[PDB]
Amino acid sequence: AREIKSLIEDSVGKVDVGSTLVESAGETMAEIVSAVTRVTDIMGEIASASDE
Amino acid sequence: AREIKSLIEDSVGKVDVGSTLVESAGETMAEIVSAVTRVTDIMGEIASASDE
Amino acid sequence: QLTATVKQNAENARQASHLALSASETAQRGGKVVDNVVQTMRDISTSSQKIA
Repeated sequence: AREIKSLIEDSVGKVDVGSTLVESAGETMAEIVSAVTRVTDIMGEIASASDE
Repeated sequence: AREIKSLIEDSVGKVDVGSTLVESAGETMAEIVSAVTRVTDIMGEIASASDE
Repeated sequence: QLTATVKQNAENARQASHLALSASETAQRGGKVVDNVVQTMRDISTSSQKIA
């Protein structure tokens, strides 16, 4: 029983560390979704400006 | 012990299915690394075309 | 010569917008998958807590 408890504590640790990596992956999406979206708007300005 | 097996067997079901969500997210990075990379390559043409 | 570059610059702008816009769709879809994995860690952590 105590042996399994050590595995749960170690397993929960990987979840906490794994969650940080998962949450960190979500933060990058906020930058990618915000950077690529802004870049997409720049193309509209350059494309619209190029038409002028 | 029967209650633990109900959670261990149920936990593995979430880790396996949950892992697919992580692997699925990894495939999105390939599209971002492949799509945004081409934009960076085409970005040079926009800047190069502007230089002309 | 300037008119020729306008089409190239304008073409690369629209082509880059398609890849940039498409790169954002896959990014948003990846974020939703990451959000689902966040809840999975809470379930695994909560489930692991019950086992403990």
